[PDB]
Amino acid sequence: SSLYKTFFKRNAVFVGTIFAGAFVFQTVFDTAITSWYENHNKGKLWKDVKARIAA
Amino acid sequence: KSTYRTPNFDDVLKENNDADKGRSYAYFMVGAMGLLSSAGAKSTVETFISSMTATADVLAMA
Amino acid sequence: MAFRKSNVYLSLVNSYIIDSPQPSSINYWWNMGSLLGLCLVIQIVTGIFMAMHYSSNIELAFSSVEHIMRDVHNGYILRYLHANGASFFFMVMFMHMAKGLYYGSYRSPRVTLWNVGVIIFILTIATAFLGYCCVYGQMSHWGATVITNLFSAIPFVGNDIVSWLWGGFSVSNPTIQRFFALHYLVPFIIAAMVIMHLMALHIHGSSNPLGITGNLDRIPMHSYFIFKDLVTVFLFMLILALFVFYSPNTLGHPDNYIPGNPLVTPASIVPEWYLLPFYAILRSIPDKLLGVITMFAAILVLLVLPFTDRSVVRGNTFKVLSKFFFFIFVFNFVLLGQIGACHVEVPYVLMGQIATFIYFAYFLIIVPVISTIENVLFYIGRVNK
Amino acid sequence: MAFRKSNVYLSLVNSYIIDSPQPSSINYWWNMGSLLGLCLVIQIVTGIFMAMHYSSNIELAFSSVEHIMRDVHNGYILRYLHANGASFFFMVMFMHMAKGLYYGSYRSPRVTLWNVGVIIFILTIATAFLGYCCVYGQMSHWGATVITNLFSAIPFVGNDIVSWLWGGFSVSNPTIQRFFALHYLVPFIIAAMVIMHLMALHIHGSSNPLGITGNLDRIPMHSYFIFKDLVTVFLFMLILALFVFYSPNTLGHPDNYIPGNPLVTPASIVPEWYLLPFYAILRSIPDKLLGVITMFAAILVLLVLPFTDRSVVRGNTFKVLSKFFFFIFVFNFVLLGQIGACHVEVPYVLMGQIATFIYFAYFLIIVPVISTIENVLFYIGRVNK
Amino acid sequence: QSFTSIARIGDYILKSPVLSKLCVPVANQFINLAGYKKLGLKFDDLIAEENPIMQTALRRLPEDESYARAYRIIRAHQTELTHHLLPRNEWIKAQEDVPYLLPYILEAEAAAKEKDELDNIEVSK
Amino acid sequence: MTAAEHGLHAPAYAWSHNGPFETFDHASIRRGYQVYREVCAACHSLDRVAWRTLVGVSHTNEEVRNMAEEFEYDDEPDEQGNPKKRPGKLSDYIPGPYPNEQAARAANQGALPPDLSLIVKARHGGCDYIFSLLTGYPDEPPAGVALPPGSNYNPYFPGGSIAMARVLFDDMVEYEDGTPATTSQMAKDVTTFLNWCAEPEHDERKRLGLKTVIILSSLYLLSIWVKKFKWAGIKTRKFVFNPPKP
Amino acid sequence: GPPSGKTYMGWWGHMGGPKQKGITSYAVSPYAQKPLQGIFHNAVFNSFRRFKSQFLYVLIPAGIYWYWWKNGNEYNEFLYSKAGREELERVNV
Ligand SMILES: CCCCCCCCCCC(=O)OC[C@H](COP(=O)(O)OC[C@H](O)COP(=O)(O)OC[C@@H](COC(=O)CC)OC(=O)CCC)OC(=O)CCC
Ligand SMILES: CCCCCCCCCCC(=O)OC[C@H](COP(=O)(O)OC[C@H](O)COP(=O)(O)OC[C@@H](COC(=O)CC)OC(=O)CCC)OC(=O)CCC
Ligand SMILES: CCCCCCCCCCCCCCCCCC(=O)OC[C@H](COP(=O)(O)OCCN)OC(=O)CCCCCCCCCCCCC
Ligand SMILES: CCCCCCCCCCCCCCCCCC(=O)OC[C@H](COP(=O)(O)OCCN)OC(=O)CCCCCCCCCCCCC
Ligand code: HEM
Ligand code: HEM
Ligand code: HEM
Ligand code: HEM
Ligand code: HEM
Ligand SMILES: CCCCCCCCCCCCCCC(=O)O[C@H](COC(=O)CCCCCCCCCCCC)COP(=O)(O)O
Ligand SMILES: CCCCCCCCCCCCCCCCCC(=O)O[C@H](COC(=O)CCCCCC)COP(=O)(O)OCCN
Ligand SMILES: CCCCCCCCCCCCCC(=O)O[C@H](COC(=O)CCCCCCCCCCC)COP(=O)(O)O
Ligand SMILES: C/C=C(C)/C=C/C=C/[C@H](OC)[C@@H](C)[C@@H](OC)[C@@H](C)CCc1oc2c(O)c(OC)cc(OC)c2c(=O)c1C
Ligand SMILES: C/C=C(C)/C=C/C=C/[C@H](OC)[C@@H](C)[C@@H](OC)[C@@H](C)CCc1oc2c(O)c(OC)cc(OC)c2c(=O)c1C
Ligand SMILES: OC[C@H]1O[C@@](CO)(O[C@H]2O[C@H](CO)[C@@H](O)[C@H](O)[C@H]2O)[C@@H](O)[C@@H]1O
Repeated sequence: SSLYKTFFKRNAVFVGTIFAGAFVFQTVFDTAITSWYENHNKGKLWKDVKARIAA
Repeated sequence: KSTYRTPNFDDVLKENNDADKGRSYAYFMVGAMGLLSSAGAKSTVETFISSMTATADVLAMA
Repeated sequence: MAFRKSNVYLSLVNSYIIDSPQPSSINYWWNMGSLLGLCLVIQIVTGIFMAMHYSSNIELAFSSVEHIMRDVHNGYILRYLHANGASFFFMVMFMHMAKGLYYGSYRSPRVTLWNVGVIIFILTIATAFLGYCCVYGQMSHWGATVITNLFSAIPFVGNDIVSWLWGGFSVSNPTIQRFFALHYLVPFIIAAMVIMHLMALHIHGSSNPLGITGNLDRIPMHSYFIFKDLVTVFLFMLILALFVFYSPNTLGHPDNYIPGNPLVTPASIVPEWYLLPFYAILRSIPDKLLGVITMFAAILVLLVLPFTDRSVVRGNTFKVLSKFFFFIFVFNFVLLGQIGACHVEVPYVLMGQIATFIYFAYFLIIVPVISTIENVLFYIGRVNK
Repeated sequence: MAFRKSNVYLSLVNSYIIDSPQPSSINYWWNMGSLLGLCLVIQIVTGIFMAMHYSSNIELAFSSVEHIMRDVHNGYILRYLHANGASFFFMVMFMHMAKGLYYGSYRSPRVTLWNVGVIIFILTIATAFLGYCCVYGQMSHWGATVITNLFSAIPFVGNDIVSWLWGGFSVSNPTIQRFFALHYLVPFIIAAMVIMHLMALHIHGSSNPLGITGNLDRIPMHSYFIFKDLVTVFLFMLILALFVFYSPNTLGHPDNYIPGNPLVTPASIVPEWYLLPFYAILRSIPDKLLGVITMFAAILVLLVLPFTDRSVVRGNTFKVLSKFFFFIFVFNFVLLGQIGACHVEVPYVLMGQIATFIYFAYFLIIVPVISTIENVLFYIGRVNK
Repeated sequence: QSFTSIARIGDYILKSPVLSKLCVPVANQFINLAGYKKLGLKFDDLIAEENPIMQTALRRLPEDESYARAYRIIRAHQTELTHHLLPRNEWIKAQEDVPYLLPYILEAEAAAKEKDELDNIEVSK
Repeated sequence: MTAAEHGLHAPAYAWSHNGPFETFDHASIRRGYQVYREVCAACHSLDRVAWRTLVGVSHTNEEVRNMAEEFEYDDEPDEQGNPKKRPGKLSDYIPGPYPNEQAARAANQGALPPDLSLIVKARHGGCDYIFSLLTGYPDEPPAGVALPPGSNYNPYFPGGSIAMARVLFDDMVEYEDGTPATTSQMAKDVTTFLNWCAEPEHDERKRLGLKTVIILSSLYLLSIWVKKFKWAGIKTRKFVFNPPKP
Repeated sequence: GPPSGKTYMGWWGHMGGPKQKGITSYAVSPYAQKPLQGIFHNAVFNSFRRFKSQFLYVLIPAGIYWYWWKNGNEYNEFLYSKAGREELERVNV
């Protein structure tokens, strides 16, 4: 796959990059999951209920 | 049978279209397994370490 | 030579985990050992971290586990990992042992390997017992009570041993505090025993699914098996994760969510699932003394297998009759567990008694009879006169 | 082959304790090792048994140790053995280390042996510290505070680590409970390191007082050294019994018989005797960070000896200048300990700073200069050219 | 169980027309169900070898058959690891499933038995 | 065991929190607290639940602060050593109705109303059982069943004879959000609140579970692919035998 | 190093097997093989091979035990229902 070659060229990914990628993955993955999770539970969360209770 | 006549590996070998097809796939697979293992390991280490931080019941700012 | 071979410490790692010659054909059933190592580590690590927020005093025990569940960051993960981890530890040990039964792993020259294993099984069960007591729920109190009393069946000194174990007139403060002390100790003894297990495994190497010598075609542990084990490590983690986060209490008993009460034994009392078969065995004998003996003998009989198997070949792979009875045994073991989960009632009592006999008869009668028959069958099925 | 050599388990016992070829001339100083093994076992066994009656809760700790002292049958013997046993462990360890410096046990091919030893020394000190904290006397509390605060010197993350070690705003419940959990854990880590220590010792064997090869005359470990070690074992037990039964609190501090008080550091505060020399080193530096670094460097500089000893012969046996400076080192260490017990006052502060300098100068300046000089003395004192 | 014992019982049955007509068919069925021939192994290749009698026997086995045994074993582990069976034309046929090692095993067993008896003979003065 | 002794099996209701991806309905938690305070609190404690845990879950900081300040707690004694009280705070635990077990049994004909902090996890059936029990009291026991003077019949309770009488009746409470307070609606609401008391980590547990299972599922498939690659040379290894010349 | 006992397994170069002669083996680099697609070609096709060959050895004992359980489970159910109290008084005490 040329998609791979353009970035690493027949070499395996090095540790530094692996670790660096792990850090990017944690942040991005967490946000995406929380986002999906909260949306799937719209109306049930406390922040949603707090908005309702206004009187 | 002469030892010089190598047996048939046709069904296993790929046509030389891209010799690096297997390599790239193999390296991406290893790379991703290492990326996710590293994220997982970091998360596990943090889970244990964080369990030693001030519990919910002792953070009282009286 | 390579530093991994010349260094005093690395050479040990190299011989056991890197250059170790494995039979080229060992299947996934041989991945259970590495899995048990993971379990032990999981159990120890989670236990130590929880130990930092736990109190053994009989009055603070239950609430301190509640404190870990509610106040400790990721505390519920630690507890569910530990608790569900214990269950997975037994399911994997049962498969590891069954793998041993099926492939004749207990046969010479691996008898010591098998015996040390039986030692590990006993220590593991005792450890699990001690750990469960530390929660101090209804099941904990009564489990501590019933199990310590097992020793009251010893003639003469019986009741003194029990008072000595309790440290008082009944399961109380000194009992829970020493049990937690002991719960912390044994995992380290098991580890020591695991090392001995591996030492015996190493002088003979692993066996294989064919039951014949693996000496003609070995492949290094490193890469092939290091990566093959990783496959099962991840599947084990995936399934344990499913239980830990999505169904953390289906393997336990709701009664252990009620603080222990010395005056009331719940009518809904039931031992932990992995102890159910042995519980059923004991329950089948209408005699106190004979009951504990038979239950303990149920574990010790595993030691007789190297001598009751008369087969001239190792393993069940090419043996129709042995394969059939091996599954009878396995399924009889599950039924013994289901019987254990039932009440002492008419159909169930006789079934348990019958299943208990089938359990012992397998080692003492069926195996030696069937193996002898198969030896002759293999002979007359080819030789002319 | 004899069963002791053929069996997988006994062969290890045989190579380390029975047929191990020992240099015929090793003297009683080579008996400290076995004595340290005895110390570890004494600590572990007495500790486990006390753990059975202990409560790590900060509100219950001190009283639980009093409960062991008064209510537990032979409980005062457990505590006095454990407590005095700790001091003896350190006195024997200091002699073990001193023996090493003197006879050049740290040099090639035994550096790995020495480095593991330095590791063990650190672990033991941390263990003893954690243990002292579990009593929760006045010295316990403040010791915990000072020592955990040692880490606040780390730039940026400093105060964060302390908060994490404490598990709160100050040394409190979370701290004492985790310290007990870790106190139980480290001794098993030490046991494991001791195995690594023995593994490194084994491939090269022990050295001897002559500092030369022992290969031309070895005698078996069994009988000879098994019975010689027994001599020191009984002596060790005799002296320890004298303290345990007749002077149980001589090596301790009265302030630790007072429950920890978070609002009052006694003016009579003094560290446990075995930590005084290191404490004196820290006090000698009028800077916080440099103070903790110098104190830690005091332990790490032991790793430098293999390289700063320029001598062509191993040991001080035949070296006048080295023998002399070695004792300057020993008494300087003792003096550093004495300064440690004194108040931060005029004569003492300078003495401590100079003694601290001598302590470091020994490894970095004296040893290399003296060894070089002696190399040339041995040469010109006989070579006629 | 010793092969001498197996043979004694087996010969007895094999000589008896009544037992032979009754058992052998069941035994033939058993061996086909066993499936080792589908892996390319002969029964004698299945005997656990980690014991002195088998080591003696395998030592005495002629060079050529020994090389043949080694091949069947290696080929079997490979086939088994791939989770396949060998093509039918490579399966050991009943005619080929010969007890080649058995005579060496019986010989070794008889020698050890005699040695054991001689080591424990009593004397009558 | 007879049906009566077993107790009637509790049916499976559609709790909005049943499912790997579902959080609790917080509006139901908030409503449940009210039912607990106005109907259950008089006999049942919630000892393991601290006020501060309601904040950000079912009430605001202010609402909880005010709720807690309605109760008294033992304060530190004055300068003279005499005992003194103080209004509760966020760090305190929801106060129980009785000073001790004896007072509790006295107010309940010898029976002891259990603490409900873990009731959902301390009983087979969980929410379904609690809900079924609260809404399962018939007007009269079945024909032939003699009820112990002081007892109440409920099919879901093992034995059928329970010391607690039916307490939920239509509109005995007036929900703040205008929700019709029917018995079953109130039963649904407290049970939801009681489940939160027992498993306050629920919502966060499931969120991390989704993360953990996606990572591990991926890791698992990845490991298989990688394994197959490292074994490809062995898996396809070919052997040929040429009987050596003697 | 001390002399330890002999076993049936050695190490690389002296494993403990018979002498090997006449066997030739061949292999190909994993890097030269078709990027793994044998997960859904010769794994799902050859699937249920290990099944239909062994399932009987598992299914018959499984079925035997399941039947015995269901049979005894139903007998218990009857024994504890109204219709079974007569037979219950008998078989029990
Ligand atoms: C409740 C607590 C449970 C905790 C335990 C969790 C771990 C379970 C371990 C499972 C086990 O030991 O089963 C082993 C049997 C023997 O199998 P075998 O003869 O050696 O394999 C031939 C392979 O297909 C070779 O094939 P492969 O090329 O190595 O890939 C194999 C397969 C392995 O999958 C696994 O994870 C193994 C279970 O990967 C896949 O294709 C799966 C894709 C979804 O595998 C089976 O037959 C499984 C049925 C029992
Ligand atoms: C301190 C609190 C905790 C420690 C408690 C344990 C104390 C043990 C540590 C002491 C130690 O290691 O001392 C070593 C020195 C070196 O000694 P060496 O050169 O090798 O010996 C030649 C032997 O006399 C040969 O003679 P022997 O035939 O072996 O008998 C020796 C002697 C041994 O006494 C001991 O207990 C050993 C110390 O027995 C006696 O006759 C005298 C009985 C009092 O022994 C000495 O004499 C010390 C000299 C300063
Ligand atoms: C104290 C004593 C304790 C011991 C008790 C036993 C432990 C309890 C049992 C738990 C699970 C263990 C299952 C049996 C262990 C694995 C068996 C095994 O090794 O099977 C190998 C077999 C086929 O492999 P082959 O190599 O023989 O194939 C021939 C290739 N030429 O593979 C097969 O035949 C397929 C495997 C079918 C497994 C089905 C297991 C049913 C278990 C019930 C699960 C319990 C949950 C309630
Ligand atoms: C972190 C730093 C760690 C290091 C700290 C060191 C702390 C000091 C340790 C305390 C005890 C000191 C032990 C002395 C060290 C070993 C002594 C030794 O080995 O002496 C050998 C010497 C004569 O031995 P030879 O082998 O050379 O004889 C050859 C005959 N041809 O024989 C002699 O010299 C005579 C024996 C000398 C006795 C030692 C007296 C010092 C006692 C200290 C008192 C403790 C105060 C509380
Ligand atoms: C903490 C528990 C245990 C650990 C860590 C452990 C670990 C291992 C390991 C790493 C292996 C080699 C790979 C494998 O076959 O899985 C092994 C093999 C073996 N173990 Fe265990 N084991 C444990 C308990 C037991 C028990 C309880 C028994 C027996 C009652 C047992 C019997 C065996 C046998 C017989 C083998 C050889 C299998 C063969 O090669 O055919 N083990 N074990
Ligand atoms: C082989 C390893 C171990 C096994 C099989 C084991 C098993 C158990 C079991 C079954 C329980 C009760 C689980 C529950 O229902 O809550 C338990 C509880 C506990 N264990 Fe362990 N344990 C092991 C190691 C450890 C270690 C090394 C420690 C100590 C450092 C430890 C500390 C505890 C604590 C604190 C509890 C109480 C909290 C809880 O209930 O989980 N365990 N253990
Ligand atoms: C619990 C801790 C320790 C134990 C149980 C232990 C045990 C032993 C044993 C049994 C020996 C052989 C006999 C002897 O020379 O006394 C030995 C040798 C040795 N140990 Fe240790 N040791 C410990 C700590 C240390 C420490 C802290 C150091 C150094 C910082 C150290 C340095 C050495 C050296 C260098 C030798 C070789 C001496 C020679 O043969 O000349 N050990 N030890
Ligand atoms: C092996 C090295 C060990 C050392 C150097 C050591 C050292 C110490 C020290 C210095 C104290 C304080 C003594 C006092 O002044 O009262 C202590 C206390 C204690 N240790 Fe250890 N200990 C060790 C191992 C253990 C082990 C394995 C346990 C097991 C849990 C243990 C349990 C305790 C307990 C419960 C106390 C408090 C009671 C007391 O004051 O003695 N120790 N330890
Ligand atoms: C809607 C508010 C209430 C809830 C959610 C509730 C819930 C419960 C639950 C789940 C049980 C456990 C039954 C079991 O063992 O399975 C119980 C028992 C009990 N409750 Fe309540 N209850 C409420 C109100 C009351 C009231 C107002 C009183 C006091 C007059 C009361 C008195 C009791 C008693 C005495 C028991 C003992 C039952 C026995 O062991 O027989 N409850 N309740
Ligand atoms: C007590 C036992 C517990 C666990 C037993 C399981 C044994 C497997 C350990 C895995 C180590 C893999 C190292 C590979 C290596 O060094 O080869 C290195 C390559 O390493 C890699 O490519 C990194 C891949 C990512 C490894 C995944 C980490 C595993 C997650 C840990 C979970 C285990 C608890 C040599 O590579 P090369 O041969 O091509 O030159
Ligand atoms: C952290 C651990 C450090 C390293 C651990 C190794 C240290 C070994 C210390 C243990 C000394 C005790 C050894 C006693 C065993 C000698 C007898 C023996 O091995 O007989 C074994 C059988 O042993 C057993 O069944 C039980 C094992 C005992 C488990 C002990 C807890 C016979 O084995 P054998 O050597 O005779 O094999 C050839 C004969 N065909
Ligand atoms: C010491 C071993 C304990 C690990 C047992 C694994 C069983 C499955 C549950 C794991 C959950 C623990 C943490 C968690 O909840 O993280 C969750 C993510 O978990 C994973 O990715 C788990 C995959 C496991 C990979 C582990 C690599 C091996 C461990 C190396 C340690 C040095 C949540 O992450 P987060 O707190 O959001 O950052
Ligand atoms: C200080 C250390 C001590 C005292 C160690 C003791 C170790 C004992 C044995 O391990 C070797 C023992 C755990 C092991 O027996 C072989 C198990 C299979 C016991 C099985 C077992 O469990 C029960 C249980 O869990 C219960 O829970 C609520 C209740 C129980 O009855 C009502 C039982 C029970 O009736 C039996 C037989
Ligand atoms: C979870 C585990 C943790 C955090 C472990 C930390 C370990 C740290 C070090 O061990 C390696 C440390 C113990 C070691 O430093 C090298 C010692 C020599 C420290 C010496 C030491 O003792 C004191 C002491 O004992 C006191 O008692 C009343 C009081 C003290 O001041 C008043 C001191 C003190 O001022 C110093 C420097
Ligand atoms: O505590 C309630 C009280 O009611 C009695 C009255 O005879 O029982 C009847 O009424 C109850 C409340 O409606 C029912 O729960 C019960 O099933 C019914 O028989 C007393 O028995 C009971 O103490």
